[PDB]
Amino acid sequence: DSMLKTKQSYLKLNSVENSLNGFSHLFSKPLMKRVKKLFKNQQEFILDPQYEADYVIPVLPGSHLNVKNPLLELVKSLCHVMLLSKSTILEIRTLRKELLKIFELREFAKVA
Amino acid sequence: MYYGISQFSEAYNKILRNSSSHSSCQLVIFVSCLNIDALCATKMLSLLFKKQLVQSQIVPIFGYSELRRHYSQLDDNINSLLLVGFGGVIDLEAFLEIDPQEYVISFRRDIYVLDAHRPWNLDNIFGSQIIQCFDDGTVDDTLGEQKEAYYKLLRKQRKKQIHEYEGVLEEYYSQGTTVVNSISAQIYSLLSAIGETNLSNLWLNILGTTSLDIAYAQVYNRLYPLLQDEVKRLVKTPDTLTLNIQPDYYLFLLRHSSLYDSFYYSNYVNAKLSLWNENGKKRLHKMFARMGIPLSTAQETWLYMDHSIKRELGIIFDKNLDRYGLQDIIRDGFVRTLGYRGSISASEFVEALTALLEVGNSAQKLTNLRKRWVSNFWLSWDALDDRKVELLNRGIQLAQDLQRAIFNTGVAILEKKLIKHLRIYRLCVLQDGPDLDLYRNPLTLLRLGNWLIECCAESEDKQLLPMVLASIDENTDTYLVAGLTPRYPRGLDTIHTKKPILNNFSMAFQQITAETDAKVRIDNFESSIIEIRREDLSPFLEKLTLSGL
Repeated sequence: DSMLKTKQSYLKLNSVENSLNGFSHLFSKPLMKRVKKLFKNQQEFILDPQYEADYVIPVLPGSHLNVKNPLLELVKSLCHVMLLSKSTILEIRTLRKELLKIFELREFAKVA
Repeated sequence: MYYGISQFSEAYNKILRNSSSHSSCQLVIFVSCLNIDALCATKMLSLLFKKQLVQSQIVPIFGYSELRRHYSQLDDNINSLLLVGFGGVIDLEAFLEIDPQEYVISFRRDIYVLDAHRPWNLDNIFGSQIIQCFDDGTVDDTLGEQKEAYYKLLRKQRKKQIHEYEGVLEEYYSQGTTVVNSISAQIYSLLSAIGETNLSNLWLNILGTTSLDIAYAQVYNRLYPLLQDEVKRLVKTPDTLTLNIQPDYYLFLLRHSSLYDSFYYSNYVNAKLSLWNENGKKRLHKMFARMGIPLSTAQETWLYMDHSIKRELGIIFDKNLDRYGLQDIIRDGFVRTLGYRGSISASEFVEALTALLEVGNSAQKLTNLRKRWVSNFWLSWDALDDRKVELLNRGIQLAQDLQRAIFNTGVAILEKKLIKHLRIYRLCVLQDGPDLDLYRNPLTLLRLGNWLIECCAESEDKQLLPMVLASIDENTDTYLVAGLTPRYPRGLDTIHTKKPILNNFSMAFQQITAETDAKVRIDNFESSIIEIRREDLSPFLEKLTLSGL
């Protein structure tokens, strides 16, 4: 929805294309707060016995990745889908670094 | 108590009546590995049982799983079994599913548990006849009230007595783990009562007692006069053997390293003078200049060090240490000399033994590490006899190397300020660094923690908080977490020593693991040392923060 809004605004105004440039500015802070809340809740309710139902990793044919923290893969997918822009790469990289700063990880780690 | 101080001999006699045979092995001893006092007691028992030609076997064990498996392996032929260095704090019968009716005939077997930890399982004594221990003089006087409640707990208004008994039992429990007496001291008391004392036994008793100087100085100070009096009661010929009371200092290998390094690596001097930054080195140089020993002279071996200064070192220290406030470094120790070999002190010998234990030579790798540890224990045991000295010079040089490594890691920790000050307990994690593979040894981790807690105590902070230390073993992807008790400054009076500081980390860990399905492995004989998962460390940590310590 944000991408549609920014493209519509750019069109109404008239390897860079200002149709999309500047779309992550709409939801960065709410995303940061939501990621913080998710991390806190996962930290609190991961080793509980009755709350272990929703943290079970699904298994599907062709899967080969053994992973531990589901929130890491959530944010990794949410950032890799963003990283397909090929024109707003710097903004996406800055957002990815800010998200990774919530975890105690670094920018170029293999786990990230 | 089961076996009081005056009954030891009688129990010993029973052993003979059940073990003294011609062609049958009827005695097996299990020893708490990675412990010096247990090693000394085992050596004394081995000499005793080699005197009367009683056949025996010595088996090192590391974890409770090994204890259970080895006991399951044993045959009914073994009449007598010894458990030195552990077993006091847990109920063996529940652990070992012992049926008294299976071993009635009574006294089919006999298991003698000999441990020093003061909080011990009350049911283990007041419930079972098969299991028996040597009390140090605690059940008679301390437990005069708990035994009544246990005996009573072993018309509708009678629930008050049951409630009172339950409350008394709960009050007795929920106590921290401490040590109040020495196994080698108890064994030497038995030897003195029997009449087989000699110089080797006295030396082993001295080693066993002085092994506690780092952590249980109160016990050491309570026990020292007995050793002094016993040594008093008991031409340089190439076969002489001398045990004397010479002044000694809290110094690291004074007679085997240079005096400069001796002052540099000493934990007490480090704590008092802050040698991790440059002002400490400046103060040390001021100290040396004011004493008057040249910097080039102080950096030579103790053998070639100047004879006159070696003679007047006592007066130099007495006149110079007061200004810097190190007048607590001077104490009285034991020195052993044999012929023309040289002089060794008890502190130096125990440091050499500890370092030789440390360094020498998933589940599969853990088993390999544990068998390496038992092999190191056997090599350290072999190093005891007087016929080997290349197994002691190597230990001394390894002690020097290990102390260097510990200092190099601690200075980096104190630079980085990794010690996070929480509301209840301090915390520090060695996430990354050099030579971190050395710290897979719990005894090395305890050495590092002892230095850290001494440094923390020697400060202006007025907070006594437990410290948690953790490491990394990248091959297994597991954290090795050890809980550490706070310590008072060594220069303190006895009025503020009403009770030693207890350790609640074992209770906290067991409660958290019993109420939450964490992936830990609590099997070490030290109940305050656990192995936890890298992903499981944190939630666990918050749990420990939220649980009543």
